[PDB]
Amino acid sequence: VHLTPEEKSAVTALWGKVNVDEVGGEALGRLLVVYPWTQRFFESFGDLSTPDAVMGNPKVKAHGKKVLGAFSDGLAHLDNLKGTFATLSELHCDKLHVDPENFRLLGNVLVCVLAHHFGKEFTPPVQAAYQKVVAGVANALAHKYH
Amino acid sequence: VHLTPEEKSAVTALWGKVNVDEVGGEALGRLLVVYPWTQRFFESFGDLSTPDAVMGNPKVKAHGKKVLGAFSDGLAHLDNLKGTFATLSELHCDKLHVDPENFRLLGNVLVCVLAHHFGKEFTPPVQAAYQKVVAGVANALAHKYH
Amino acid sequence: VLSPADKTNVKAAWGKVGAHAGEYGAEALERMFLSFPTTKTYFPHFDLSHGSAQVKGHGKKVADALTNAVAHVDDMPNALSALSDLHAHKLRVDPVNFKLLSHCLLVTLAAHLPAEFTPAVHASLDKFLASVSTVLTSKYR
Amino acid sequence: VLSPADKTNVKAAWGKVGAHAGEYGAEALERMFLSFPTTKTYFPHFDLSHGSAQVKGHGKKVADALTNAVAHVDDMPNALSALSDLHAHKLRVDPVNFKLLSHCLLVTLAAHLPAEFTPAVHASLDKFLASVSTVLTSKYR
Ligand code: HEM
Ligand code: HEM
Ligand code: HEM
Ligand code: HEM
Repeated sequence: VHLTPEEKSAVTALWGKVNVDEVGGEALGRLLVVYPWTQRFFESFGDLSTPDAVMGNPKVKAHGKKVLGAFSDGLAHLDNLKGTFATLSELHCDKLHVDPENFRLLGNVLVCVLAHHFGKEFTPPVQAAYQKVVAGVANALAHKYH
Repeated sequence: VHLTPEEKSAVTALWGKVNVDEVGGEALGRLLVVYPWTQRFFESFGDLSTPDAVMGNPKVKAHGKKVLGAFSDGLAHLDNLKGTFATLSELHCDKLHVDPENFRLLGNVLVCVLAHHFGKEFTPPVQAAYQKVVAGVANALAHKYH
Repeated sequence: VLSPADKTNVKAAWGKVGAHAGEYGAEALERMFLSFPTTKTYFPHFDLSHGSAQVKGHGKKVADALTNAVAHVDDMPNALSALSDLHAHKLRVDPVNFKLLSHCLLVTLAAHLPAEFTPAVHASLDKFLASVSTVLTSKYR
Repeated sequence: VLSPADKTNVKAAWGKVGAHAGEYGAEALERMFLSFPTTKTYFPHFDLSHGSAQVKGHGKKVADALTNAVAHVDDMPNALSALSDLHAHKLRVDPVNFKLLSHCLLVTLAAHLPAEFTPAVHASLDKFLASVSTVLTSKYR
């Protein structure tokens, strides 16, 4: 099962209610800084060493917007997660072979940057709901191994 | 998604092809011995300290047969896992509050005792398939938290 | 196991935390139980509902224990050995829930200090909380 | 960090392992890649199919490194510090996959020695492999 319809509506409503622009790119920069060995997967991006060049990297902010749009699709079409996360799941499993706790690190650092960008607009129900939706995203994105 | 129909058939076929009796009770004894702090959840069983009294415990071998029958139901009705794991999931979440890596420990020690009880009847495809079915069992048994 | 630069950064940010240590520990346990409900077996006699006073009290206690770990920054297993004993033997707590509470505390710290929570001090404090969990898993009785 | 009794037990069982060390490391990597396919990024140039000879060779190498850790039983981080350096810095390997391979090796050891794999020696060898993963996560460069 999953959450309440009211709390899943709160999930998509407050994710629409973020400042929709750079939260993904800042989450990428935060992930790569606070865990510096995740960029073994991201060596092809070039600018991955210093945080300032990370924020200036068009590849980093483009990957942030790409993850942001993927989250937008996965939360708009929240009913069928495993239908929406199909090509991304195939890529992450077969081509990328990402170790499945890196999705744990990324989901938790996204939770940290959303807490940073809200403060008083981040109810701990909204935090637990967001932890659940990114756990469901990480499961639907790591299932073709299995 | 899930496995091949042929490999899920191999899962239920070889689980029917185990010596069906005491593999669950031996897995319980092995779990409680190789991890001695899981029995914080199992303090009510009495005989939980020495392995010999564990194997002699009617509560331990009864819980082994109960887990064995639950696995029998969850692998016979393998299509609807979350329908079969309903009362057990409610118990494990609400009443028991089992930390979700203890299901990881139990699934992996069951894999160890099935490897012990087969040897040459344990193909590493069958091992990976069994790891997947006990990960699905552990997910369907830890989902009412979420 | 840090630089003097980011050690200076975390002691300055922890001074900015300051007398909100009890409040931040209260909200850390609040978000802890609301987020990872497997952990409520370890606090059964409390009233597991919205904003409990004993939850706030124990959050104050745990937060100031982490302030003691801050004040003994390079001596962290020496400082936390008694609690490692208590947790791994007395209460028998699974040793990655310390990492769970550590990241939850980082979420509430970023929620409460967003005009200071740079990714640099974020990385420093994440390594610090990794270390606190690391010295509570070395179950030195 | 063991008793002399179960240390004697694991060195006797490891002598029973013996010259099947290369074979057991081969099957351990076989079951490793077949079971946790996230790990095949760390061995890309190999032929990730049924029974590869270089997989068997590297399994022999890793198994005998664990035999060196057996021969240096109480000196395990001292023995494995160079590999900890290699893995955490050169190859940049996530540090719980050592626990993954440790349990997979226990599965193949129980598969191959079922007339010796008592729960007692099982618990001893599980604590041992926990220790090997523990000293490979302390990334002492
Ligand atoms: C948790 C949710 C995640 C989402 C929604 C996501 C989504 C995406 C997207 C949209 C792309 C771009 C595909 C393309 O442009 O063709 C991508 C590629 C990639 N992802 Fe992620 N990803 C996630 C997690 C991760 C994690 C945790 C890692 C760990 C390092 C990772 C590593 C990569 C890499 C290396 C690429 C290739 C870069 C590229 O194609 O430009 N992803 N992923
Ligand atoms: C992985 C598959 C598991 C299955 C299929 C399973 C199944 C069961 C079953 C059939 C019962 C008996 C319910 C009753 O008789 O009313 C039970 C109870 C219980 N389970 Fe498990 N369980 C699993 C995992 C675990 C784990 C990992 C733990 C960790 C300690 C655990 C702890 C308990 C406890 C403490 C009880 C209560 C004892 C009792 O009711 O007699 N279970 N579970
Ligand atoms: C991460 C760093 C942590 C620190 C510094 C810490 C600190 C403390 C301290 C100082 C006490 C003693 C309170 C007293 O005097 O009664 C305590 C008790 C306790 N801790 Fe924590 N703790 C930490 C993490 C955790 C976690 C994650 C749990 C998970 C549930 C936990 C469970 C407990 C429990 C059950 C008690 C006993 C509470 C009581 O009996 O009143 N601790 N802890
Ligand atoms: C658990 C104990 C482990 C031990 C004792 C061990 C031992 C070793 C040794 C001795 C080498 C050097 C081989 C050479 O001389 O080229 C090596 C290399 C390597 N290890 Fe392991 N290893 C362990 C676990 C792992 C795990 C779980 C992985 C996960 C994928 C891993 C990944 C690698 C890789 C990628 C190499 C480089 C292989 C090459 O370049 O040929 N190791 N390991």
